[PDB]
Amino acid sequence: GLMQFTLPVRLCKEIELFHFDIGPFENMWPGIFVYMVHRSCGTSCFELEKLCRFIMSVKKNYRRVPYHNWKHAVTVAHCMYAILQNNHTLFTDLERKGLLIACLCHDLDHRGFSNSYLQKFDHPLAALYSTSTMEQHHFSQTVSILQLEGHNIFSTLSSSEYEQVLEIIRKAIIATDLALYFGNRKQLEEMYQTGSLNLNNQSHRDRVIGLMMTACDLCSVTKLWPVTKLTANDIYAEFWAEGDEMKKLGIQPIPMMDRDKKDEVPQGQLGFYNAVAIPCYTTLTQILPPTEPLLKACRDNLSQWEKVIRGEE
Ligand SMILES: Cc1cnc(C[S@@](=O)c2nc3ccc4ncsc4c3[nH]2)c(C)c1OC(C)C
Ligand SMILES: [Mg+2]
Ligand SMILES: [Zn+2]
Repeated sequence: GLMQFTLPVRLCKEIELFHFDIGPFENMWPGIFVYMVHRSCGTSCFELEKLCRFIMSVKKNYRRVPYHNWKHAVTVAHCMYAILQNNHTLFTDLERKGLLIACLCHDLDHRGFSNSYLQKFDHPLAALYSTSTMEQHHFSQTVSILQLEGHNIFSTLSSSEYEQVLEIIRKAIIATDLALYFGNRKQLEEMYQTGSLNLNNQSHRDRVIGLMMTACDLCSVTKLWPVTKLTANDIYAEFWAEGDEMKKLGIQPIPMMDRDKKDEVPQGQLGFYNAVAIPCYTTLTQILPPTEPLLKACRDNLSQWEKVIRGEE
């Protein structure tokens, strides 16, 4: 109860910033997450024995893939922590509890392959879940881990609070299906511009939580340039392996996944920042003004990718 987690001074300071990198020491990531839960939620939100056993089961159910791994889970949870801390009064106690856990769990048991590859492969998960295939798997895995003896971190919530937090987590994890992001941001863009956006409207909150999840999930593009660039290597290592597996099924992959088109990466990154990243953090910065540093970081990184094309790096 009186047991805080405490980080070294550089981490204590930098963890509060949107662009914090969690570092290469895996054995500190659990404590970094607990630290974030304690400051974001309170030292009473979770029984420490049950939270620590939840964190270690979640870690075990992430695989050794180049990008969609345990480090990504903790990184995405840190971005969410930064959003919640800079927007203190806007979120309920249940939402703060649920969203950090949703981020930690959002890619549980990822295999390093897109929904599209599962469908073309004819993977069993694609028969069980026709859309948001991996994302429904991730939520399924989250529920399974919550139901292990000793792993129910939500046990001290009332019946209705428990149903509300699982519903927050489910929507939050489904929203990380990027195929749903485009329509979600268009709607939010319309509602903000016509003035109809209303954070007391549950269907509006859902949409805003949806965009926060996309923003945390894409946060690789909001780091300092050297983190952004080195993370892109891991992203393309998964994508190119998937492209290799498409070719094995006798399907030419899209250029994004074809390692034979490495050359076009800088131009592909431009389209991505223009089509997805910038619109995302722009609409988020309109709805949640204190998240502006993410939009500034993203634009800085667009400019770094522009310089790569121009041969300046
Ligand atoms: C953070 C991040 C960084 N990079 C990417 C890849 S996106 O930049 C991209 N789009 C294209 C289109 C054509 C193309 N030809 C050769 S590489 C390449 C591309 N890379 C994604 C998808 C990303 O987000 C995924 C995690 C969804
Ligand atoms: Mg995912
Ligand atoms: Zn993710």
